[PDB]
Amino acid sequence: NLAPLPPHVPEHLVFDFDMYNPSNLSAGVQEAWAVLQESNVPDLVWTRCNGGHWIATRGQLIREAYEDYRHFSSECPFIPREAGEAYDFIPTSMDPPEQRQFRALANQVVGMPVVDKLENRIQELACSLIESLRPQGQCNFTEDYAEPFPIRIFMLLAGLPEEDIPHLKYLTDQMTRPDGSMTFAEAKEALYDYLIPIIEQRRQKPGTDAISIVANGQVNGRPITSDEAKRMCGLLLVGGLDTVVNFLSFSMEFLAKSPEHRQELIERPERIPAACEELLRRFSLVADGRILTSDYEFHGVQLKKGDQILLPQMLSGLDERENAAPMHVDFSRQKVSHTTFGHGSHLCLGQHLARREIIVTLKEWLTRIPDFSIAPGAQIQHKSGIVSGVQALPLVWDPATTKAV
Ligand code: HEM
Ligand SMILES: CC1(C)[C@@H]2CC[C@@]1(C)C(=O)C2
Ligand SMILES: [K+]
Repeated sequence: NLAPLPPHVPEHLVFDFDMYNPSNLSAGVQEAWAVLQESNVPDLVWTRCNGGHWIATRGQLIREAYEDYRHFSSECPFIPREAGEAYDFIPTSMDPPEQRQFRALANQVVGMPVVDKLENRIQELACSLIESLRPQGQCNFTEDYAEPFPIRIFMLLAGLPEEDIPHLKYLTDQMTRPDGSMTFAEAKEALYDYLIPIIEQRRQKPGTDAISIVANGQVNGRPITSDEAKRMCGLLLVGGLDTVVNFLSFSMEFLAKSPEHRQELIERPERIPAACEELLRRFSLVADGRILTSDYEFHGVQLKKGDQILLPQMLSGLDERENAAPMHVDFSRQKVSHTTFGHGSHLCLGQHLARREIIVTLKEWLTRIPDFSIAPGAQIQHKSGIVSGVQALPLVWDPATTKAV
């Protein structure tokens, strides 16, 4: 359904891309979004889909807009507008300087020093899950590893019950890839309703789990409010439950389809961190955006106050102007340019946890299960949204080719 073209938008800038159901999704979600970078598409276009909004298609524009928070506000960061308007997570819905006190508090719970302390725990959980799968000769990778590995690490960090995972994971997905059974507001309210009594319990108490630390943090010379805590904790849960979870599946699908790349890392382990970075570029997966605070001419295009602009983090590293042969995976790529973790003041706080989870997975998977493939005749289906994902990833292998460590 196409929203009527607003009178300020020139007809030659129209390109009706649907971010929740892109036309060429069957080729792969990154491929479907990369259609925006074909020779027929300008660098700044208007889609009539999803209520109508701008899209910037190039790394240069995406970086520029994410630096200019004065014009491009994070107050309404999701499309469609009703989702962006309800969106009140902290720190993302705030801009500088207000945002910074909350970023600093979130860094106490997910920052590099926290991640470094978690090294053995992350290692143990990967090794144990993978060893349990190893002799079986098959798995449903999404449910058998991609979900429980990062999610259980997050639930440990947050001190939340593993039994709550199915419910919380379903709710988070409604905010990024809704199935239509819940509104954005309904899903967010349910997440908040879950967190409210937990936060009340952990406030004015000495817990050192992530929720306790957030709930007892001091911001702006006073205790954080219950409401501020809930808005932060909800965002941490969405990050924990719907980011790495999807990325691992894109990466493992690629490795299943590309034996030469598996061989590269099995036989050259110190290449894994570089490989991680290249996969983060090639299988980038996030796309949110901003709202115009004022009428503004941007690269000759008249943007109106209140217009939404989608600034897909996914697209910068896929841009030929940032990386030659962008769809090729080259673990020896000379400069790996991307904005996979975002750009500007909102740059991902979870990035260190993410990289550790990815690197540990690559090393510990290929050590035990060096040779695997997609189940014969399976068609892998992707799904698109604020965060994109893989519907299912059935893998098979000969257990005789595996190694118990
Ligand atoms: C592959 C993994 C991940 C990717 C690709 C990713 C991507 C991103 C992106 C693109 C942004 C900026 C969004 C914007 O500017 O509107 C962001 C912000 C953020 N991420 Fe990550 N993320 C990942 C993992 C995580 C994890 C594991 C957590 C927490 C456990 C997390 C927590 C956050 C938080 C709290 C912000 C908000 C920062 C702010 O607004 O100041 N992320 N992430
Ligand atoms: C865009 C994001 C990946 C970033 C962290 C979780 C997410 C869905 C947000 O709402 C901000
Ligand atoms: K909002």
